Amino acid sequence: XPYLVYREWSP
Amino acid sequence: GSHMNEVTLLDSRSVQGELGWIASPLEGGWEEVSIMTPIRTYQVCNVMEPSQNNWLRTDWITREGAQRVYIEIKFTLRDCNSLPGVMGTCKETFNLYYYESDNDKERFIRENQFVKIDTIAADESFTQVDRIMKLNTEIRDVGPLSKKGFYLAFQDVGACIALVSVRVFYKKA
Ligand SMILES: [Cl-]
Repeated sequence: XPYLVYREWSP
Repeated sequence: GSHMNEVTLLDSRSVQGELGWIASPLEGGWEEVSIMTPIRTYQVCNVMEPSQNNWLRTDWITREGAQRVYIEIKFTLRDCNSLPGVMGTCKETFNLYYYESDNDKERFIRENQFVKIDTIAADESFTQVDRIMKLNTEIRDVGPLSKKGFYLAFQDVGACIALVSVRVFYKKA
């Protein structure tokens, strides 16, 4: 249950 | 530093280098996130939930004839300062493991069979690839190797990490 995801970081 | 004197054993960015990775737990821990020239990354960010121990391992990698292999990891993460309101146990590192095996289809490697190479952290060295991603680069080596091949593993214990690429090679004589 990823708090942030790096793609920049987003919820 | 060129392919003329290094033999690649694993390149996560290549066609057959993406298939074979196993996440433990299968879901809720390390999860694939494509990022794009699409790149298959593995990420985990359970900074709110307690007692995390998430594992990710490769498939069997032959060492060919190498007595020593080199592991180059490109990644990025979030400092716990960057994330207000996280658990007091927020981590900013992760652990790199390996397990030598003559068998190419191990289906029950435990935490205690894996040997820790080092703790990986976002440090001073990095790389830069419409936009540009700035990613920490770390390289580690292990040896002497003796078995036909080996497995690599990565452990998360409560950090917010994105494994963008993993490269494994050795140096010609
Ligand atoms: Cl990866």
